[PDB]
Amino acid sequence: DADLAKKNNCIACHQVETKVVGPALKDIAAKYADKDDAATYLAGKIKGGSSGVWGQIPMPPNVNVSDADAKALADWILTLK
Ligand code: HEC
Repeated sequence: DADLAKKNNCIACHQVETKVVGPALKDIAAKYADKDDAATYLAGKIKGGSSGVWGQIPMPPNVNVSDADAKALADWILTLK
């Protein structure tokens, strides 16, 4: 899989097992979006950006993509296992 997050930017710094700027996807998803529907929870951090939640560089305010194309991603993020 992997295509929308790459077509936009999510993957630009979020791989599946490895990471470049921030944390990888297999983790960001298994880190907080691995319990309940955190997808709706952490949805506040994705756009809220991060500063000292991980340790990497501070990510800018990027939610997912645009209107719906953005949500279509949050789905593939909860199914990266
Ligand atoms: C490089 C320019 C990035 C792109 C493109 C995207 N993200 Fe990112 N993200 C990046 C970094 C360096 C970090 C770590 C910040 C830190 O605290 O050290 C992150 C982190 C996240 C997180 C974690 C939020 C948290 O739990 O505090 C999420 C949920 C996240 N990023 C989501 C996300 C999405 C959905 C992106 C595509 C729209 C995306 N990121 C792109 C760097 C980069």
